[PDB]
Amino acid sequence: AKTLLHKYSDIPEGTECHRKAYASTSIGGATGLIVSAYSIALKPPASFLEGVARTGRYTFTSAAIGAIFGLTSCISAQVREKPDDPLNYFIGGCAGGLTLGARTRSYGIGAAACAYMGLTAALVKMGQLEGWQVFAEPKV
Amino acid sequence: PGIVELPTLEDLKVQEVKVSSSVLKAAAHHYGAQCDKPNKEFMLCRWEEKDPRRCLEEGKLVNQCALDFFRQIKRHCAEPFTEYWTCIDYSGLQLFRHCRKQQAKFDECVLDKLGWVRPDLGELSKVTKVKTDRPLPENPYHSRARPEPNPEAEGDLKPAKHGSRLFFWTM
Amino acid sequence: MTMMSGRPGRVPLQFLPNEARSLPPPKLTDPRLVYMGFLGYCSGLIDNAIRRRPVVSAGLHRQLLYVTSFVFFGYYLLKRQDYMYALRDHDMFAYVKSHPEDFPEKDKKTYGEILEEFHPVR
Amino acid sequence: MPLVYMNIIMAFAIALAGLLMYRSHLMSSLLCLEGMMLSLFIMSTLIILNTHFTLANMMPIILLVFAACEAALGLSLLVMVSNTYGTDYVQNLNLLQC
Amino acid sequence: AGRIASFLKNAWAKEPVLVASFAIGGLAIILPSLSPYTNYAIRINRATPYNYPVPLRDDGNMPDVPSHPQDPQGPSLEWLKNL
Amino acid sequence: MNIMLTLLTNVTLASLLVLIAFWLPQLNAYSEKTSPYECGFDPMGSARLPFSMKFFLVAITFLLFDLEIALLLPLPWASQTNNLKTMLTMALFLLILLAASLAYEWTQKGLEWAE
Amino acid sequence: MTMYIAFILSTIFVIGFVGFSSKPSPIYGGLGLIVSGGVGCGIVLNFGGSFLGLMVFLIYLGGMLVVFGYTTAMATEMYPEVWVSNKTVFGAFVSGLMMEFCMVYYALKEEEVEIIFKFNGLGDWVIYDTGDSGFFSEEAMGIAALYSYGTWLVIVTGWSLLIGVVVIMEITRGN
Amino acid sequence: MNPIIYTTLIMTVMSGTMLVMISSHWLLIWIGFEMNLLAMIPVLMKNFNPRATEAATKYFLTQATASMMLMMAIIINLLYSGQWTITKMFNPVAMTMMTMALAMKLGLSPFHFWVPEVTQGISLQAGLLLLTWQKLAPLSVLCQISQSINPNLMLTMAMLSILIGGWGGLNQTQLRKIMAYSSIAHMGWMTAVLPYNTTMTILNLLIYITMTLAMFMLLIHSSATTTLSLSHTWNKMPVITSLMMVTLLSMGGLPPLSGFMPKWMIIQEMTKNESIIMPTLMAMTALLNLYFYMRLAYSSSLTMFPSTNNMKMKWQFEHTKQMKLLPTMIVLSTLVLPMTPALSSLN
Amino acid sequence: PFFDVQKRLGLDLDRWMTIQSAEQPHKIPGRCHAFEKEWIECAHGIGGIRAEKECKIEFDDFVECLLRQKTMKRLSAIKRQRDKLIKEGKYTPPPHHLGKEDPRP
Ligand SMILES: CCCCCCCCCCCCCCCCCC(=O)OC[C@H](COP(=O)([O-])OCC(O)COP(=O)([O-])OC[C@@H](COC(=O)CCCCCCCCCCCCCCCCC)OC(=O)CCCCCCCCCCCCCCCCC)OC(=O)CCCCCCCCCCCCCCCCC
Ligand SMILES: CCCCCCCCCCCCCCCCCC(=O)OC[C@H](COP(=O)([O-])OCC(O)COP(=O)([O-])OC[C@@H](COC(=O)CCCCCCCCCCCCCCCCC)OC(=O)CCCCCCCCCCCCCCCCC)OC(=O)CCCCCCCCCCCCCCCCC
Ligand SMILES: CCCCCCCCCCCCCCCCC[C@@H](O)O[C@H](CO[C@H](O)CCCCCCCCCCCCCCC)COP(=O)(O)OCC[N+](C)(C)C
Ligand SMILES: CCCCCCCC/C=C\CCCCCCCC(=O)O[C@H](COC(=O)CCCCCCC/C=C/CCCCCCCC)COP(=O)(O)OCCN
Repeated sequence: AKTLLHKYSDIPEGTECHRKAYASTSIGGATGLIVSAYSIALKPPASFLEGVARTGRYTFTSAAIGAIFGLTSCISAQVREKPDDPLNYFIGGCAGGLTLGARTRSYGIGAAACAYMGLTAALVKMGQLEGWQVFAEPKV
Repeated sequence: PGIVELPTLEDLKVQEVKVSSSVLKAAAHHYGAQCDKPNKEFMLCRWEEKDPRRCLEEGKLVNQCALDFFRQIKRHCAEPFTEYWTCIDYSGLQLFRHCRKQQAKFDECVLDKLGWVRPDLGELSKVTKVKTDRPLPENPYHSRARPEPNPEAEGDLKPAKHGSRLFFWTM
Repeated sequence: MTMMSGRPGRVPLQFLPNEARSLPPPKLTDPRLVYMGFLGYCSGLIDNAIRRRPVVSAGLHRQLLYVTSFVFFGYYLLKRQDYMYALRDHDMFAYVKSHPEDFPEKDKKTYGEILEEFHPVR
Repeated sequence: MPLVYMNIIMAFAIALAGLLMYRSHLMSSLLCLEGMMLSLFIMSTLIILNTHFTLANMMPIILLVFAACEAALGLSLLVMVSNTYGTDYVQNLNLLQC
Repeated sequence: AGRIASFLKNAWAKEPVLVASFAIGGLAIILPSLSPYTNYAIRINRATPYNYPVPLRDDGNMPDVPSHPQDPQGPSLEWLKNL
Repeated sequence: MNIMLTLLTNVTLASLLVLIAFWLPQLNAYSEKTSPYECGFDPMGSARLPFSMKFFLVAITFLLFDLEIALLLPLPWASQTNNLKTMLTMALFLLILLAASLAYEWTQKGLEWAE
Repeated sequence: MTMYIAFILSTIFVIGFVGFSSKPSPIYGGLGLIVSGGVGCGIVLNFGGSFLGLMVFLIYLGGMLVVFGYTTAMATEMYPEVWVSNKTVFGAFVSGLMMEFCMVYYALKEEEVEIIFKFNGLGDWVIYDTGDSGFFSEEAMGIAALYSYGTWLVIVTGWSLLIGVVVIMEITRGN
Repeated sequence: MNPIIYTTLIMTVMSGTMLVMISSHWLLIWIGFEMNLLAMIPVLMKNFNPRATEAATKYFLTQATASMMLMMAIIINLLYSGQWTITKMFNPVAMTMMTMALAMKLGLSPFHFWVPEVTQGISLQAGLLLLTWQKLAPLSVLCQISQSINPNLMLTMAMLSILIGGWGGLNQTQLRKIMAYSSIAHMGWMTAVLPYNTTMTILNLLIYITMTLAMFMLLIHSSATTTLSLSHTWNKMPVITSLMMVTLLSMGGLPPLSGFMPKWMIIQEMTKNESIIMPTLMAMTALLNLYFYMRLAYSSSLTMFPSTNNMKMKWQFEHTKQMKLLPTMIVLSTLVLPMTPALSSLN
Repeated sequence: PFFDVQKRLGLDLDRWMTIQSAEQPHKIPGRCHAFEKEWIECAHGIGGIRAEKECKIEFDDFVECLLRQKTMKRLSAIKRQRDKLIKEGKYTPPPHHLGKEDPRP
């Protein structure tokens, strides 16, 4: 639910890094579970235990990405004494991309995910700061 | 949201009509002929007020009129009436048709002792008029005030200033 | 999401209310009408080209009917469009007039008293 | 709400789930579609009777009419599939992909 | 005239069931519109008092509404007894 | 509540008859005795093989004509309405399209069984 | 409260739905759907819907007879499956059963919003109306109104039935 | 199929759609959908073969599921308000169910799987019908209940539709599947602007229907359903391939062509409601549709593929049947951008 | 999208069946006829946006008549308190609530 997004965002930025890491890990795990559900539905895994293994793989990768991201971003914000700064989210996203690359064991995936995830996270931080709306309400 | 007001159990007391449905059905036609006035007053009250709490006195007059009617019947011929309603009561549908001799005797009895004429087919179902002193209720639905409408369209229609004004179009 | 569908006193399927007749009709040389006629002419030419007939010469009655149909429909299209824009402006002005506390007239300053920020280019 | 309403909505959800998760036979899925209609009939009838909307007593009959048309339509298609493959299995209809 | 004659002849000889069915269906369709009693049926249905006849508040301006059932005003069912 | 007691009584009586039939007599069941009956001999195939239905089209049509009955059963009550001309027109209209759908399938050889 | 008859009937309804949704052999699926149709007839009868209950029962009996014929014609297998002859069918059946059990428990011992809204129970009798009038059945009146009020509905349904006959003839033609 | 029967079935499809469009009662709208589906199943199987049978079977299953869900939403709405009028849904759960049912009827992602398969399985005439006329009813229903709908679910499905249309279209060589993925992306565009301005939805639908009719009629005229079969049309009918080239660029949304108008109008309306981000994604993603349109135009009109010897015999024969509205459709598909302010007549 | 052919021609194809307060056979009323009549008359002609705020009282009463959620809550509260006070013996139920009333016609 977006109650998970609120349990992530109700914690201040450079505070309680363990709690924020836990919240981001929960978000990542939910994402990985949904991904593995659709993957199992559209491409059957030929046996029950291979489906369980694919689920565990996807979910663990996603939760690890979330954990590394939340941990790195919260810690960087509190060390730099710089909340309200997209550089912390960039650092966290690039660390999460490196995590994904080490997981798939691919240097290209690692670098590409570092870059794109970091830029996306920095953009999300800028949108939180400026009030950008993804699903805008019908104002007029 | 407010307390519901209810009559006390004292104001709900009345001399009941404690005869069964066969007796009522055997008497129904003459009873509708004789006690028409208070019954119609009560039904008009009931359907204009839409509140049972506002028509208790009319209901008590209904009870007393029924009791007077049945007292007259008891005083002038209980035996033909008893014959008639026993015949009616035997039937599981309480059909008027299987008891025409008893009904004829009861009808002659009331016509000669009291001058009661049985209403003809189609008369008790007429919509009739009632004269009453009860003032016509003003807001029986207890409605709130209606919200005000939107103002209205008014004026002459002039062409839109500078046309459509879509990005670069001049018309 | 549906701004003008619910407007009061609107007939379901008119395409041209009677109030629209208080508006000036589009001139017959309206450039939008000329463009509609040009669309009809292009339809006639493509018609000739698809059926492997001479493109500019083959059916002159047919091309005339193409042009005439496009111009005829475009006239009424333009009438309805101009009428709808007139409705929009009418409603907007009436609403601004009836809600003055939402569209206030504040005193405007000359540039001599507004302090603007200067940014040197160097 | 009442316990009875909850049970009927549960029946609809179960039949919908049954329709969604296919096994081998097509006829079983057709049955699930019928089950959904049956639960819709019961639910609408309970709501209509409870609120005493008198004129709405005819809409469950219309519902049944259309349900019959859908059922007939489903059986025709099954006849043609079986004539093609000698079996009403879902797996056989994999000729067209995305 | 003579085409349809031999046609109905062949139909009565080969499919009397369909002949009788179309005759009965056509009669059922057309005869109700020529009957003087269809209106009697409508009136009989209208004279059946399913619900209570709610009385009207007398305002002194109702010359044609009865004030008692046995008063002469209002509808009459005399036509029904003799029917 | 009386109909529930009636149904319970009837089902109970039938079940008790089955119980008696199975527990009173002597039982001597062996494989030859319990084998499938096919007039002296062993069946060639299974009785669960597909059994072709040659009236498959009349069976689908029965589904649509059976719902015509649900639309015609309220007719005794519909006759009590005041606008009898609309009721009669509508009732007649419904049976006419039922006769036309029968005439359509009949003339298109839809009532003949598959060969 | 009182005898909770309709609660038992609706639970048996859900059980028959789990029976045929588990997707076993069609012979047993149609049996489950017949049981559901009968108990739904009973449910509706307990609320004053005699005609509608009896009608849905009749219609579904006819439909399931056609479906039995079609099952023997095209749905047969050497060993038709029952609810206990397969891990997949048995698992779906058990999961549906105890899912209904969990819903019913969580709903009747405390008051939870499952998906739409909440409920405490009390038995269905509380929401009745205590209305006292009439020489008729209001259900029968509303259904008879189809021929005087519902002209448009009669038109569209009759057209759809005729078109349905034409359509099945078109689909089953072959060539 | 007898011609009279085919006419009766087309008229029943259209009358079911019109019933959906003129009704005020939810039951009559449901009946319109039922009648439309009933008459539509035979039109898919008009030319009988196993692929047409499979396509009609997948179509029936999808649409009947959607129908059951739609009815359930109507009944829940009635339960929480004794209302049958189609205005604004009273219950949020009923609205979610209704939105998903109409998305399944339209083929929006993630319910998009059926559209390419059914379109590939049927003829070009049935594909034309399926991809043009079968959209009117659910879109009209969605336009009526637009205020009630939740923006987050609608916009999610719309963005998914655009993305999945582009990605799926990139992989196709069959023309019917290309048209189907194109349709999915276009539906995404139509539904993205729905919670803001239903007039933009109507305008997008009209322009999409015009371009799709033009494309399908051009594909029928040059009786091709694969890329390589369409690569021959230059050696028999060059005008047809040139017109198809220009129609393809209009579909891509490139200015000054008509196809660009709906995209332009939708982006502008969204920016008014303070929604810069969704539109930037939508346009950058429609670039994919433009790519595979350009690939088809490369193979069909801008270069010349090798041909066969038997084409010489076809050189000697004119087309037996001519489409009356094809010329008008091409002109409206390409040259209508200068008439954009005429959209005010749509509201 | 919605072409109002009924309103243009004055036909009444399906409007007779849209609401519960509209001309039932034999004048049989809906269970919530007055509440719906009130909510409809309160919100008529003011548009959808104003009607949801300015007629919320009538609609809340209408929904209470429809589903009776508050009534069941109040009854449950009363019966729980009765059960609790009876278990301890503090409260004794009256005879006319145990089956020994003097019934009246
Ligand atoms: C009002 C609207 C509401 C509507 C919805 C309401 C629904 C309520 C009704 C439900 C009651 C039951 C009714 C009966 C349904 C009929 C079932 C049926 O016919 O099955 C046919 C179907 C096929 O029949 P078949 O062809 O004869 O059998 C061939 C073999 O099955 C397969 O042959 P094979 O061995 O060669 O294939 C390998 C094997 C391989 O199977 C697998 O790979 C599955 C193994 C994955 C294990 C999951 C990991 C465990 C941990 C996850 C827990 C999450 C929280 C953990 C948090 C962090 C952990 C620290 O099978 C498969 O590949 C097939 C995939 C089937 C998987 C189950 C489908 C569910 C969606 C897919 C998700 C996959 C899991 C991802 C995780 C998602 C979240 C849990 O049978 C099955 O596939 C499974 C048996 C069915 C029994 C269970 C079904 C109940 C689930 C229904 C929905 C659940 C509730 C939804 C939401 C609830 C909230 C309100
Ligand atoms: C517009 C005008 C022009 C602009 C456009 C042109 C320029 C743009 C693009 C040009 C090239 C940039 C692309 C980046 C490289 C992509 C890697 C790749 O393709 O992987 C696929 C490719 C496929 O491999 P595979 O199939 O998976 O496995 C087989 C391998 O080949 C088998 O590999 P292996 O077993 O032989 O060994 C692999 C292993 C070990 O590799 C080796 O065996 C040899 C050691 C190589 C590492 C070199 C470290 C020592 C020298 C570094 C000096 C300090 C850096 C510069 C600072 C200067 C200070 C004033 O690699 C590692 O694990 C490295 C560990 C970490 C070291 C590198 C990461 C640090 C990032 C730098 C941060 C700088 C921040 C800004 C500083 C601010 C001041 C300006 O992987 C590789 O083979 C490449 C491995 C080496 C990659 C690291 C070198 C990157 C150099 C800096 C990149 C950062 C620039 C981008 C900035 C944006 C960041 C947000
Ligand atoms: C690619 C260009 C698109 C082409 C579109 C097809 C054009 C040919 C169609 C034939 C024209 C006749 C249609 C209308 C004739 C009379 C019917 C009239 O009464 O309809 C009215 C409505 O009028 C029509 O809607 C106007 C149709 C005009 C369409 C053309 C505008 C195209 C936009 C810009 C492109 C320029 C096109 C150039 C023309 C060839 C009813 O109003 P109303 O019932 O209350 O609204 C219903 C919808 N609501 C309620 C949801 C609002
Ligand atoms: C306006 C009245 C409408 C309402 C009444 C009808 C309601 C129900 C009756 C109609 C049911 C549908 C009838 C379907 C007709 C099928 C025709 C057909 O093809 O059958 C012919 C048989 O019938 C024919 O011959 C074809 C039509 C011939 C005429 C049939 C009757 C037409 C009307 C006759 C009476 C006209 C009106 C009555 C006047 C009575 C005289 C005063 C072939 O027989 P087979 O079964 O195929 O034989 C197989 C073995 N060889």
